[PDB]
Amino acid sequence: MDENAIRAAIFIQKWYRRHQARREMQRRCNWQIFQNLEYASEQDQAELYKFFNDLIKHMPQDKDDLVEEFGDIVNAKIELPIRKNHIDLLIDVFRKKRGNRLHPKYVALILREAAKSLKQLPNISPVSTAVSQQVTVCGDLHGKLDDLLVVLHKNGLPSSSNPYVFNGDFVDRGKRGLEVLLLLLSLYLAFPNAVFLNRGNHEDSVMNARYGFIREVESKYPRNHKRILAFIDEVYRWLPLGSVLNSRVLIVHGGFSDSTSLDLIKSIDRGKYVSILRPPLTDGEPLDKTEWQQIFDIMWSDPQATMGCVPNTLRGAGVWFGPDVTDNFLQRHRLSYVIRSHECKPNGHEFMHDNKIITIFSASNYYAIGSNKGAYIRLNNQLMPHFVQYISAASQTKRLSFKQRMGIVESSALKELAVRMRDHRDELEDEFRKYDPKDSGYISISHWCKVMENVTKLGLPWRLLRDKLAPGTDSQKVNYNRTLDLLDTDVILEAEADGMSVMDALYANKASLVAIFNIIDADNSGEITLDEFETAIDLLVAHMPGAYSKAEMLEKCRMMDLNGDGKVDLNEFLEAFRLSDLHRKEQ
Amino acid sequence: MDENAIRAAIFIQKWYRRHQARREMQRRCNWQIFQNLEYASEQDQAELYKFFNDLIKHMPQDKDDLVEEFGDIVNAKIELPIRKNHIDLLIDVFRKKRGNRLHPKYVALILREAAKSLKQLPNISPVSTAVSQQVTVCGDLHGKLDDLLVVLHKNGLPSSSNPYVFNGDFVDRGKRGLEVLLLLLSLYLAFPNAVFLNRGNHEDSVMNARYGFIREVESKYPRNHKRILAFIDEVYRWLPLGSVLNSRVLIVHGGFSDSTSLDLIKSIDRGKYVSILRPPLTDGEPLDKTEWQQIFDIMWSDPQATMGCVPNTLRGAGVWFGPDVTDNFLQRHRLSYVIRSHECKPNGHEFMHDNKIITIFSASNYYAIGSNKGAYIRLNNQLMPHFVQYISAASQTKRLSFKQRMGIVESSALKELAVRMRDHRDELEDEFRKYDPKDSGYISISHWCKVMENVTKLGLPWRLLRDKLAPGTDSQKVNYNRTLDLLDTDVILEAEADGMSVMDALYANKASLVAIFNIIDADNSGEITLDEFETAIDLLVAHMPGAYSKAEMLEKCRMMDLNGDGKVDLNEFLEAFRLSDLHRKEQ
Amino acid sequence: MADQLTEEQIAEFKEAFSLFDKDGDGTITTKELGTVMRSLGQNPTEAELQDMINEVDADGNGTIDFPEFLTMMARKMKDTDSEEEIREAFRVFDKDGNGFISAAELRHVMTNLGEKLTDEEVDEMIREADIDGDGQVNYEEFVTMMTSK
Amino acid sequence: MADQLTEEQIAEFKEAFSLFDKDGDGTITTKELGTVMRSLGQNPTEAELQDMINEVDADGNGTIDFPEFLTMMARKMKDTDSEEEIREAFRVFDKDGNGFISAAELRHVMTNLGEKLTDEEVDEMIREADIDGDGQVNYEEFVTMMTSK
Ligand SMILES: [Ca+2]
Ligand SMILES: [Ca+2]
Ligand SMILES: [Ca+2]
Ligand SMILES: [Ca+2]
Ligand SMILES: [Ca+2]
Ligand SMILES: [Ca+2]
Ligand SMILES: [Ca+2]
Ligand SMILES: [Ca+2]
Ligand SMILES: [Ca+2]
Ligand SMILES: [Ca+2]
Ligand SMILES: [Ca+2]
Ligand SMILES: [Ca+2]
Ligand SMILES: [Fe+3]
Ligand SMILES: [Fe+3]
Ligand SMILES: [Zn+2]
Ligand SMILES: [Zn+2]
Repeated sequence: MDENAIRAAIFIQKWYRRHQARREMQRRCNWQIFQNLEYASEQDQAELYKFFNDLIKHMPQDKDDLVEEFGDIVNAKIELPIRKNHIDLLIDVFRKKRGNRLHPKYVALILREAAKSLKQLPNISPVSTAVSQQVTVCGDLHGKLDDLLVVLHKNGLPSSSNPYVFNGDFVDRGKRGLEVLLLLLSLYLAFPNAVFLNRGNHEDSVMNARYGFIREVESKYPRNHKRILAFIDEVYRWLPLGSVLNSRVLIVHGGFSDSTSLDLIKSIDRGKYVSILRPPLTDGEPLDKTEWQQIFDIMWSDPQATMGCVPNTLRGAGVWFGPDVTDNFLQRHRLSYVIRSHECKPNGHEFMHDNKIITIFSASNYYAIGSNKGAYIRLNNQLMPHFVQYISAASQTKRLSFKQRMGIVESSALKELAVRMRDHRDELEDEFRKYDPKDSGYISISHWCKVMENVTKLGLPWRLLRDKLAPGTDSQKVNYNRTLDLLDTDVILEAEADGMSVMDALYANKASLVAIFNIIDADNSGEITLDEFETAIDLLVAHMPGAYSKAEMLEKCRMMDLNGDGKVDLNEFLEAFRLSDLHRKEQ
Repeated sequence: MDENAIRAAIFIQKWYRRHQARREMQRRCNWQIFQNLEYASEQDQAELYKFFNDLIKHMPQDKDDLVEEFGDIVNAKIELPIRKNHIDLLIDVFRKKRGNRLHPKYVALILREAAKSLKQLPNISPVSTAVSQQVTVCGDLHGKLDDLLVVLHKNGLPSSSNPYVFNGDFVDRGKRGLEVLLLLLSLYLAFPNAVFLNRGNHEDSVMNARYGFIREVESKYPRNHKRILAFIDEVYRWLPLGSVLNSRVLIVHGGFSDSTSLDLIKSIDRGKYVSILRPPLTDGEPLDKTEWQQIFDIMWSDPQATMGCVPNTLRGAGVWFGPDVTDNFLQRHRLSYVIRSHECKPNGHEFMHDNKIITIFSASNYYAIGSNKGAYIRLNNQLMPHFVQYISAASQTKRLSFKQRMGIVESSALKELAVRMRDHRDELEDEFRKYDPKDSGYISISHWCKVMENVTKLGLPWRLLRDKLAPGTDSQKVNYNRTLDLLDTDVILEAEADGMSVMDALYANKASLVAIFNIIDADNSGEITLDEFETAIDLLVAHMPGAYSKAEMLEKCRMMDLNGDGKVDLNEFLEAFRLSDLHRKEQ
Repeated sequence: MADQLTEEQIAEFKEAFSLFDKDGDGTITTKELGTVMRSLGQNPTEAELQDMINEVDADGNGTIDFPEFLTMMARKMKDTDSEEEIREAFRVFDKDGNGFISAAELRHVMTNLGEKLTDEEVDEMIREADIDGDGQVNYEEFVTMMTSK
Repeated sequence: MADQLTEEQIAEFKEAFSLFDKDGDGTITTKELGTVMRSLGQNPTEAELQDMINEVDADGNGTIDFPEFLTMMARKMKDTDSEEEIREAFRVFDKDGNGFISAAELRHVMTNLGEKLTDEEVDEMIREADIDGDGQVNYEEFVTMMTSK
């Protein structure tokens, strides 16, 4: 042995050190604030309702023209409101090797709805991780439906707690590009607040003709290919240019140049450029070279190790930017790093420019079998990249399963409640047996709620929380035995996983004030800022005649802080508003 | 010394051996047949006019709509018949760095004439080296006007004795693509029988939009760019697909595949495919996949070392073909090798598949300065490739000069005449002094012709040959002193070089019977074939009612052979017809 | 002796030394290596540790201080070092010896090495490490997951 | 001795030997090397050839047969062989020593080496060899034109 045992032990311990450094910080991002805010919600209501008397005033305040295709269409009804079941139905329909063609009317409806929804979006979509505490970024797919299915199986379906970012190149060089595009649009429609789409260089009619996407569309739909391409043109026109993560990380497809400015980009009209390589010039005016150059650079640029900026000779489009250009861009735009995708890597990811540039690629076997692997980035609240590599297979694609997974935020609030409710478990069971002398284990909803409210006075909307504190309950009686098991065994509480009970917890606290907090959080820093509070007050006092007095804003801003650290967390703000409204409606 | 001297001597001698092996064969390709045919022309007329009596019967037998541009147009008049002076004027106009924009009407005229002339050409242009005894093949240019100018300076201007072959990709990835295209069209119009153009993959409107050629056209001509592009579309539509050299060597841009057949290609209508990537489908009928696949394969294929045929994944278009596919193609089409161009090489040329595939590239510095060199292929009558490498420079482009060079065929006929006329030089000078007693050196055209005809009875049209046998002669008197110097000094005869006297020699012998011989030379083998003669007789006896009797054809076919080897050279046929016509007109 | 190393590597090697030297006296004792072996789930005991603490010592005494530890690991890194430690780590991770680290062996390692992970966390780690979709971590995936993060 | 070579190289080496052995007796004489030196435009005479024919002989007699020629050239090709012959050829081609072979030196070589080329042929050869457009053949262009064709 000698060398072997000691070296193996030290290597395993070095891996353990990084594993712990990640895990403890991940759990600390929630638990230490969640315990304090739960203590606030349970006790500080007593101090809150004293000042509630003075703060009553303001704190509570065209058309279908398609034709029938041949005998290869399968029946899959799709309605205007996209939900989860539509997503699973589309996944099952597209997964089949034979007979995977849905009706043209549904494709047209999906494309029209996607274009209409994308029309209202701004040029750059801001993304915040206050609620989710995590974010996922995916690279180029190029019609590889197997890679998308593998990613969805590994990381779970998109949700408010699991946002997804796609960096373009959804089509071309793939046998299932249309299916990938339709699935992405369906996911975006089903989860508008969790799916972000960025435009790539391959999302072009000229690019489609060059790589034969129009031929694939014609082969799939020989009768209605023209209409489908016309609808896809609007989606290509209305695709957003990029996204920014917490005002620190910029996500773009190609890159940037020395003259690239985000201020000019935020003012560019996306509607004019249906095609980037060949602008339509429908308005009858000469093309603006300055405005088009920004889009061309951000779509076609690639990084280089050599200093200076030179035009990209290999691709014939875009420019090569060195580390100095990246440093100047980051200094000018006050950014940390940049995630991009465009060039294929053997491992699916690569660090460049002393880690100021991150390249992500998600299409496996881009050139040949085993040529390269696909990867995606998982980022926490502190925005540290984590790369997971995968290889897709055609045989295993039929055995995959997809779920919406369990939220990180919910994983702490329920656990702390279960831990702290153990002190009254015996009294709860005694009162249940008082209301249920036969110890059958079933009592009515009102009786159960009254019992546990009398045992632990909290005043929470226990009827909505019934779905969380009593799985399998009926509409007539509540199984309090499982409620006691939750206090006796944390395994039963944790085994909920994905479920329909999530909306019950979303009703409490997480109102539109969640988006209000993101609106008032200008710097995107954690637990707001007093400077942000005073800046918001300075325009909220005189923005409209119906505005309240400054002294009223100051008192409510000071009240929003519960633990007394001088800052107000998003959940702290939600809990303060929830307690205020609860006391207002109960008094 | 020791090693150094001996090794240097043997290496120099090895180079000398190849140099001699090339040079002696090059001179033997002409001189040994030319001497025999000249002896025939001078003596066998005596035997010919005996049978001339029996063979008298058959042996002698829309619109302008352009607009004015801004203040950058230079004056350069161009007329419908393109000549050499137009070529030099265009070369001088395009060579200027500033002020190189000609009038739009001339560009439109050139494009319209080029399209009209290319419309009549077949899909595959047959090329024969019977007259020129040499051929030049050029690769991709991609708008590099400097490379084209360097090639023209090194190899000379195109002519009937110096044919030129271009393998497509004249535009895109260049700052002077329009100038290169206009120059190529002008050269083709000026020399229709010496310039052959093949269509490439970059000659596409989609390709132009992808690589920004339309933007270059718009920048050059902001007012008439649309009309210029519309005219260029017709030229792109009517470009020939390829050429075949002596029915042995096939020249294509991309390559071929396992299912590629020349018989199908020769029947494809070029007019339908204005654009290859995005066919227009103007006729209102579905696209024929089988017909389009042949063009797509011959335009986008690339060779591979691995056996078998697989689709080209790297380019996304075309297929990769191995040595077995090349061998099968050569066996099926009975070809020797194939010249192609498409992929860039560091040396500008590369041998692949045990030398069955030859790749030629002519654009230097394709990716960066010093990345690669440009090259072109020189082939003799036996079709052995010879590669000359060059590097273009912007500073030296203004010092280049262009000439039409001196023909190989003419270099032997004049030399043998001068050598064999030395035996009567003294008598010629004596008769000149008899007609010019003062020995002034000038006598009239009639007197001079009569004098040298009496000294050497040949009966040739000496008046037309005056331009060759007496440089600097006047319209009134002929300088016989220079004629005597030609016999005394071969340097004066050889110093003619390029000149206007070429047409005088082209009038004799080289009539349309030159093309007639190529028509009757089915197998493209040298000095015809008796099998070809009988095959031609077998349909020329009964093809039309005005045809002559078979016995008349047999006698004339036997008479066309002069030296008695059983075969008839092109020049032998021309000389026989010339002697027959001369005796007919003199008797 | 230690001249062959630089401060950049010594920064991690001092942590590696303190991994065994937990008591802080400045030299590794037999109990200190035994508790590390037990934490890693290893069998060897006094019958092997007594000879080890003197054979890998290169000094001649029954304890290992920082210079003595650095000396032997320096002799190791001067030679070929990369493959053998990784193979030993994979072997100790792979209890069954089938060449594929399943969920059960990984869970046994983590609970023995010091964690108290649940079934879902182990499944998530397995599915993240399982690049090829087989469901078990092979040698290449184990190396990738160890050298990553 | 000759075992290190194969028939493929011997095919060219026999022609190289017969280049000097013009009389056909089977062994190179002093006059045979002298006439080759004169054909190449080289100065050396008896004062050097007499010592050469014995020093590069490796046998001890005043003539060089095929095995003796093959022996020394085999000793040469076993060692580094490529650069020195090319440098010597460029040096003898470059009479002026300026590093650029002009038309005059090339013409002098060709007329001395055995050709009777005219001015136009020499100009054509120069313009074909002149890759970079300078007008004179440098070392790289000379090597390319020698190894080509
Ligand atoms: Ca803040
Ligand atoms: Ca706080
Ligand atoms: Ca023939
Ligand atoms: Ca003959
Ligand atoms: Ca110790
Ligand atoms: Ca010790
Ligand atoms: Ca195992
Ligand atoms: Ca695996
Ligand atoms: Ca001899
Ligand atoms: Ca000897
Ligand atoms: Ca020189
Ligand atoms: Ca030079
Ligand atoms: Fe891409
Ligand atoms: Fe090309
Ligand atoms: Zn891309
Ligand atoms: Zn090409």
